[PDB]
Amino acid sequence: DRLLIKGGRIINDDQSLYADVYLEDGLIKQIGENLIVPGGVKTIEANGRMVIPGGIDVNTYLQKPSQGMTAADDFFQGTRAALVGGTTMIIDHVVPEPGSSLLTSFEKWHEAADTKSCCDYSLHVDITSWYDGVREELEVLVQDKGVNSFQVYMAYKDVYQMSDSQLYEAFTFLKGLGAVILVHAENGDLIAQEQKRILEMGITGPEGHALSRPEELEAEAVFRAITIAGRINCPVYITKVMSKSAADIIALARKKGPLVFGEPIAASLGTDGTHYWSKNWAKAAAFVTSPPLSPDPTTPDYLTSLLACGDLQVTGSGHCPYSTAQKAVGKDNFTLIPEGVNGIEERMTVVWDKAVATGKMDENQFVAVTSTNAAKIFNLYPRKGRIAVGSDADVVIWDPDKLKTITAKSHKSAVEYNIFEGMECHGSPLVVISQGKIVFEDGNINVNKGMGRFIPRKAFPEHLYQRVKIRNKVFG
Amino acid sequence: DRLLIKGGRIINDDQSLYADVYLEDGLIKQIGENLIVPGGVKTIEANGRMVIPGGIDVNTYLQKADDFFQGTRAALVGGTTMIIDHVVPEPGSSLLTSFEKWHEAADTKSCCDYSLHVDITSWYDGVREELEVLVQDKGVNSFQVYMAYKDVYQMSDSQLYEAFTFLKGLGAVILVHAENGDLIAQEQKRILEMGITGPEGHALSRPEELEAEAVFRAITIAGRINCPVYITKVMSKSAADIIALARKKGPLVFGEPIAASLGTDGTHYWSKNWAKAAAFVTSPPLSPDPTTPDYLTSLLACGDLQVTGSGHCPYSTAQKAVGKDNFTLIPEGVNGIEERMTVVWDKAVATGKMDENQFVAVTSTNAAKIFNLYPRKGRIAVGSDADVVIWDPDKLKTITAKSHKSAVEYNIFEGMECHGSPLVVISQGKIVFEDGNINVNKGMGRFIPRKAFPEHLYQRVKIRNKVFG
Amino acid sequence: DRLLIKGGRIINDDQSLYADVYLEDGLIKQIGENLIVPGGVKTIEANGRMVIPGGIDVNTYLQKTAADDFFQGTRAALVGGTTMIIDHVVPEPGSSLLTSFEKWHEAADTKSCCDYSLHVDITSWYDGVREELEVLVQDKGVNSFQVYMAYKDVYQMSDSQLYEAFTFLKGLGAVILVHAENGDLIAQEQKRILEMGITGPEGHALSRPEELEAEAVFRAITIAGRINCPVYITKVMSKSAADIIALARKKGPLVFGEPIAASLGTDGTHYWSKNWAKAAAFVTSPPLSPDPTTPDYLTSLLACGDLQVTGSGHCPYSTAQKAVGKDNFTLIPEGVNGIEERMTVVWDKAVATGKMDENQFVAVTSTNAAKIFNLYPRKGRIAVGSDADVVIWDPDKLKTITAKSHKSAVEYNIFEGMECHGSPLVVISQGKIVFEDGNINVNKGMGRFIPRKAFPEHLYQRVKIRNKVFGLQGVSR
Amino acid sequence: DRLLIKGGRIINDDQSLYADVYLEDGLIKQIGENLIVPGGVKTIEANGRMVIPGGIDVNTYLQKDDFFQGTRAALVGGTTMIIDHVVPEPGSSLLTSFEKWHEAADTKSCCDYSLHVDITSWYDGVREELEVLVQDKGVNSFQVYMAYKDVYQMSDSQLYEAFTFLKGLGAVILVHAENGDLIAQEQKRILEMGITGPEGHALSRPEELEAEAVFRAITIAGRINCPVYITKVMSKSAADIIALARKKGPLVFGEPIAASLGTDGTHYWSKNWAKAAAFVTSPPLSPDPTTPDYLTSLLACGDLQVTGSGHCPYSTAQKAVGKDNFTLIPEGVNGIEERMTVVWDKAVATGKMDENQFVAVTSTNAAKIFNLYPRKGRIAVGSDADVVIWDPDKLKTITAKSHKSAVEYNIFEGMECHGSPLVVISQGKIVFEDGNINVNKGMGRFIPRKAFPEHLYQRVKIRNKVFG
Repeated sequence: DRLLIKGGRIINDDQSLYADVYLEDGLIKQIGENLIVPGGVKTIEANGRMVIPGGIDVNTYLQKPSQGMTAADDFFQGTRAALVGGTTMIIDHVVPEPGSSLLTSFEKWHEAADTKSCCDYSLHVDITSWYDGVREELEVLVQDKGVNSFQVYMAYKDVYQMSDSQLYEAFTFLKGLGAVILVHAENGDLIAQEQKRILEMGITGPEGHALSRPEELEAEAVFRAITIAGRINCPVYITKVMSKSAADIIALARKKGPLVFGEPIAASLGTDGTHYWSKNWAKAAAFVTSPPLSPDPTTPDYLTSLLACGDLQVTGSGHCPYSTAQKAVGKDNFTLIPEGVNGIEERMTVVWDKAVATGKMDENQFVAVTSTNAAKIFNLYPRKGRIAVGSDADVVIWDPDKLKTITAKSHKSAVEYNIFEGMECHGSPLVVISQGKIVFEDGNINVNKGMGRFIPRKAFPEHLYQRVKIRNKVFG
Repeated sequence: DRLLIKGGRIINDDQSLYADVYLEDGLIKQIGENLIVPGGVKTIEANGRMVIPGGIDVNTYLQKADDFFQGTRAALVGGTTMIIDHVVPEPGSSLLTSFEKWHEAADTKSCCDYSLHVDITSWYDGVREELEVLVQDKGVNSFQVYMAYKDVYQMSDSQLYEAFTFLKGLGAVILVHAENGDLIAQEQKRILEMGITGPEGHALSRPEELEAEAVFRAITIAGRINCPVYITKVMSKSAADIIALARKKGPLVFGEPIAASLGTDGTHYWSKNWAKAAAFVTSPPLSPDPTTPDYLTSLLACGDLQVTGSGHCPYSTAQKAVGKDNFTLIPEGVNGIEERMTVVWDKAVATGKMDENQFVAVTSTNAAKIFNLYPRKGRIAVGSDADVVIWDPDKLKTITAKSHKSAVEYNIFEGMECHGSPLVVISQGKIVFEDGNINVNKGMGRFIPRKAFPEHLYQRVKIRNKVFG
Repeated sequence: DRLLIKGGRIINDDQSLYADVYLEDGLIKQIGENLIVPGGVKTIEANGRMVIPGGIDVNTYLQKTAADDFFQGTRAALVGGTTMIIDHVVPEPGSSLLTSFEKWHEAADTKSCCDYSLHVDITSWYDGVREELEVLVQDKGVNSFQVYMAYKDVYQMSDSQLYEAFTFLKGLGAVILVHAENGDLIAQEQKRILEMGITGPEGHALSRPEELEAEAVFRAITIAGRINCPVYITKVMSKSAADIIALARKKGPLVFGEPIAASLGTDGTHYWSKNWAKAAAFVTSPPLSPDPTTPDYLTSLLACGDLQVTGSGHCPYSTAQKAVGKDNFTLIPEGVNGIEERMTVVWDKAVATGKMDENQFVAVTSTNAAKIFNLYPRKGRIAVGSDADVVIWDPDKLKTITAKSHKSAVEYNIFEGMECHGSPLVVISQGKIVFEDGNINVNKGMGRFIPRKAFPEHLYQRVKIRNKVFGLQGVSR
Repeated sequence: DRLLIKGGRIINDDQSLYADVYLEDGLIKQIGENLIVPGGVKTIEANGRMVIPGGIDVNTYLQKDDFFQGTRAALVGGTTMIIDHVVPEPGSSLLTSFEKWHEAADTKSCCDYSLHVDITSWYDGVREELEVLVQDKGVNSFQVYMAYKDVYQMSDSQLYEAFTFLKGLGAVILVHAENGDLIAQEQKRILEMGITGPEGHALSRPEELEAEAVFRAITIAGRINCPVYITKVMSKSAADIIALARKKGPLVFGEPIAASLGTDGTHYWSKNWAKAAAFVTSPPLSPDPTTPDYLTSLLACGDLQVTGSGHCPYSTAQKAVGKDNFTLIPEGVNGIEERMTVVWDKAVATGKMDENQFVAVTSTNAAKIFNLYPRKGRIAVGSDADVVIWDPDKLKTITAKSHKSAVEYNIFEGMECHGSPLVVISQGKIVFEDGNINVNKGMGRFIPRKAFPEHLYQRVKIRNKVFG
């Protein structure tokens, strides 16, 4: 079908233009002032509002397993939520059983997504163990399946955690495949010791989750991951930046040389972790994810500052909330609570409120950190995250003045609590368009189950590897 | 006129693609892999070489031995297809008269497109009205103020606050020459009384501390008023760090290292050869710390410094010999208009610090976004001006005073072996450099007018005005 | 007289030991466990409590008709654990320093309860100021002078005047003190804030942002590093200005910072109070930071050593004296309280939290100050031959600061309601018990002026070497 | 026996005072101007020269040249006490390696000494031996390792276990901070580039791997709330890590050694293999020649606190074992004799710090940290008679021909130092008097140290109450 957006302000990461936009066959066909349109073309009046590239959520965990349970938002309900929020593409993390085949787990995830997802999607593969025969499955995943990003774990002792030797092995190998190396960075050995100590103190409430994983343990694992990456000369991507001190580590490392990228998630940019000390156990357990929200209320603004000057580059969600019934498995033991929070619907609205409405960054920067930087990093740039002739027709009409108060009483998630409850945000989407067709307009949702396509990603993204290739020949 | 570039790797600041570039009528007309062009169309084979937008030198002092023709000629040889030259009036005289004088001399001599900075050497009565004329009528959106040169060009803190507020009202880019003029004065007296008269005394009267100080004062003023500030000629680690730290906090500060400070250091002031030492004399001075050119490049790579310039101001040995007995009398300027893109490439891309995309960003694209010239300049895209360089990353160039396109006897990058230089240069749809042959037209360059309120700078300012109040 | 403290834990900046202290004729005579002494001596049982040197407040403005005179202040200082203060002499711009110093000296010698020394504030760099500075140093015994970068066309010196003053004071071997705020920029913000329609005390904080302090501080350091002299930054009030100092200390320049009890204990959210009289009580220069995270941050820097001394900047004014600027914030008199609360606030923020130990507490309340200003080991040390200015400190004695209980006539206390975990029990000054079990036994005019010698070693030993080191020269060519 | 120093300017960490010092029975008995003394006393005129406390070298590896020639060299150098590292096999007992170290030193040492015990493996049964060492044997300092994979290296969990136990014992926890797991991989990477020379040592242990391990060591200690001590700070990048932590809270102490303060690692690239091998120590000397300057500044402002030497003497023949593989070259440099002289030259003569700070970083701070103050590191009545008369003008140029070591190469070769010891008194005996050496083998005493040094543990005690 065919569609035309008249009289808008097109925002890209590089510039802004007043021009009309014409979409046909799931692509942007023309951009200009006086356009030539063929057959049955529907017209949408933009009225001077911003025309931006639909968001790319780099970090989603829609079918994440934790404590024997699956996240409450599946691929259908998850991506339904994303679209309402202005997110037109996600990259979901595939989470294999430690020891199980990556291929088998990839097909399971692909099957579930292709039948339920409302929007285009890519997949990360989380390498949960460095087992014998893992290297051949990785090669197939890069060259045949179309996956260019793999996540390794420094936390979760004796479950997901890799040693310093194993990390070195895996960074080198993935570097050879030209993959983006994602890292969940928290010291798992110290966490294990601290959880043990806190429980034995009598502290069973969700606060103990935040006390057993203070920001220092994140700062350390982040620095350790950057050190390894700089030895090997490969790009390293830090997922779920939750702390001012981990962000400072990333910042300092970018001055020194190492190719490091940082990804705060909506949670860390929106709220803080003081809610762990809530008298309401249910509410407090809804905030539980790893790494935890910082109990320092000054973190959200500090992270947004770093996102503004370029030290943090992409935003995500880390969306994997559980239902109150699900979480209450850990009523007498915080380590038994399912880790995950919401963010997928709120991500662009939240980034906007903290970064643009406050004046820290402009609308051009907002586009980079919600979609464009993500596409450059993961090798999707011309296709996704740009309003250009030839690119996919994933567009959002954004109203910088439209008010929205985030509540669990109106959110498109299955869970009872929302970590941004009562946050009054100054800037919301009006119209969201996915794959050429309108999915959200005037508060009405028209999404199709299974309509999203899997987007394959080529190895060796130039944004990351162009500097790697040069540093290889300088080294020797 | 009609031109086609086959088999080149097109390099913008955002992505790189293998495609042909098709030029006609002063603009890029088409980009694609299999371009169907008329028979007989003049074709250039790039053969895997890089196709980058021609550089934009943001800091040039050509007008104040080498004329404006020779300057843009050397620019073009080095890959710079646009300059922004600084208008320098005597303090008290009309800005309009000095602008018109510059504009005339350039329009008849410039080989490449150009814009103009106007330096506000004095905040005299009646300067506000002239500034409105320069912005709305004359197409100038950038102005430099000085904090150095006591009793000559220097503006007090009260004056600077007034100037920044008024210039914020116009939507102008405020450039700053940041050194403490009052303290430099005291340091000049002390060094002269010590018997030091040679050019080494110019570096000791202007230590990096005094630079870092004025830079910080400049940012402080800008942060209070809520206006962007642009720091010209970043020469020192300490000043650079001030800028890198202020970016993180809030204020809208931009740094411009010049080729000189990226390529060489200031140990050459201590040479036994007076004529060699004197050639390095500029303000602010090259840091005597040899670790400076790497550090600066590192900040360019991460994003703390944004644009590169040259600070080009050619003086002959005879013209420099004026200060043979007093370093404060030595004319201030170095070379670099030609070497700029070659030096930046060698220090930042050849070493591995950054890639070819960020190279384009620091040599053209960022300057365009800042001074309101994008996407007209600094991008290879349909509709943009045909200012295109066929860059060869492996082509050897040795910088010398024998082969360079200037009448000055000494080069500050003398002996520097670079790996990556221009092969073919295209300005306004026409080939001006090819196979070592220069083919430039005297007076061919057009003046480019720049609107006020560059979106890159002022969109944040606009939002901040609503928030802070 | 003659006094013996037994069973106490003597705490100096360098170590802590269990011993008894024996005082005689205002000096410490013996320290040991089995002291052989006369058997008719007055004796105080400490019971394992801390015996620390009496504090030194390096920043007071008591002589500015006031609600509290020099006597009420020094009485309050003693009760709070402070046994010596260094007051600023504030002359008229253009007038004589010698004349104003004698006026301050006269009033102080007849009112002071405790020992005292005097800072001389150079309000103007007038023709013939150099001759009087030599006199104050060589004849009167003043080694510290404050210059102002703030207050345009009143106290402010230009960059050129500062360089001139710094070089001349270096030659004298004086401690250069600096009130660092950009005067010119404050003026511009003052005009703008008032035109906005803001007349309240909140406008004081808005016209003097923390970035304007930071700037002047960096400038002051930049000048001091070039001349090679020690610079002392009074009233460090902001995170940004404390960082400038921390950084400069690593680069070379001999810079010292002085946070006051105010900036370590409370913030400036109270400027935005509905109650005008309360908000006006907080008004001082530089202002308290609206950033509530500031007092902790500064205490951290005190504890790692980037800040060295604590003062109070005490300048007492009644609610009726403040009300001069009820319709204009710039006319409000600048001054807060803290001469009585200083050591209690510093302890509660620094030692009760675990940031520093009792030993560093001694360093930051007396010893460092003494070293800097050339009063060591006369003051700031419990050692044989040192002055008998002793305090018996109980690390667990609760004290709630209120306007009802404070030793002052002022209606408002900036530390109002703050609960503290460490107080003074016994305070001894010149060998006489001046505070015991709540009882205040002071003597008006008892306090001696202390002359301070030029060229204190703690600052100028490094200067004397760097002068000889000053390498790199013009080439012969 | 009995001794009197007149006309001298006593320099302590806190003040300087012109006064005379009287020594008797190995202690300092009187300090004053006109002292009443017995008749049979030797009088030394100081002539306005500096009278400072003898140095404390906190980092020596003499038994890993013997104990006698080292403490001789130390004495000559100004250092009147060293703290030597007891290094066991990961197949030997701490109790036995201790007594083997103790018996060797007590019969050879010229100056007073204390012992560190290096915990090379966290084995089952170690906790009992440690309780013996603290309570019965007089050791309050222990060093754990994060480098040397599968030999000395402890896992993070073992560090956690170890830091906790040691904190309960009231000890000083020393860390050798380099990442062993990454070093091993970088060794291979450099060997397969065909670099076998000593320069391969510097390249296989870049500073990033030290800074990482330091930061991880600090991070652990902050969770446990114990004081942590970083030995052999060799890099700006590690030194910054330490600097930044100090202002954030954690109780961290850093010990640059004379080598990293006085020279750099450009000498690994020397054409003469024997010389470059002589510079091989771990962590390596930084190839960055800005390092020694940077490190001395950090010593000046207070971010580094004590100076050691890491003195580990190997002859050229013993170094030759790794002529074809840098990984087999024994790690050790010299510095026990030079430590004070070098520190004076780089810190005091440059004007970064004054003589008072000089005493701090050469003795006093050490004494505070390891619980030897005010017995050591202070000229005061009752304190030990370990005095040095220091001449700030006396030239000492450093050469392998002149030094008191059987090694062929000196890492401070040809450094011209202004400022050196004139007289050196140890235990109230003159052992060095302007070139004239008179030491006695075995005269040095073992000095036991108590647990819970207040300099470190006063703040821990408080932080134990506040956190929970």
